[PDB]
Amino acid sequence: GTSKLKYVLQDARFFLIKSNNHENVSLAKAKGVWSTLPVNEKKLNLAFRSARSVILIFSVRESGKFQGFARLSSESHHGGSPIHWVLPAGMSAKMLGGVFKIDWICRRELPFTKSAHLTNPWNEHKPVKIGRDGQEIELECGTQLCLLFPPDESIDLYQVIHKM
Ligand SMILES: C[C@H]1CO[C@H](c2ccccc2Cl)CN1
Repeated sequence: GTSKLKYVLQDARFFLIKSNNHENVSLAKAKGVWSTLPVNEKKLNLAFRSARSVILIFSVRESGKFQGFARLSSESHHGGSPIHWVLPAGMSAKMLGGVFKIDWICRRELPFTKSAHLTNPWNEHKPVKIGRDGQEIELECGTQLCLLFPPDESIDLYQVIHKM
């Protein structure tokens, strides 16, 4: 069913996360973590304190799809187990902010062709697939986008609900 999913998404905030490569999304799906550059780190920490649920919707650049979505379970923190992210050639792990813990809500893909009817008022009413990494997605658009994903029957949202 979709009822527990709708409960988790009620009054949530939503952010578009754009990844350079599938390997980092796979790492995030396996380890339940994400890390971003400091400008987006500050935005996500502010959002985590502001709303009952903060949802990250992931898309790998050039894939034509979203790869799933997850809920922040923590603000960012430093000093944990290091994460072997794939970095751009000139970059170092020291440029990153902290690590956010995340709980996956759906690890299934959604092609952009299925979201063409959804536009984001916070990005000039452009199709929701369009946006820089960290772009906030307005509540109604974000809720409908998450509801378009195929159900992920491997995930039990009972555990997600207890952290709220
Ligand atoms: C999952 C993380 C992995 O590191 C990326 C990065 C690190 C340092 C400089 C530039 C970038 Cl894009 C961002 N996404």
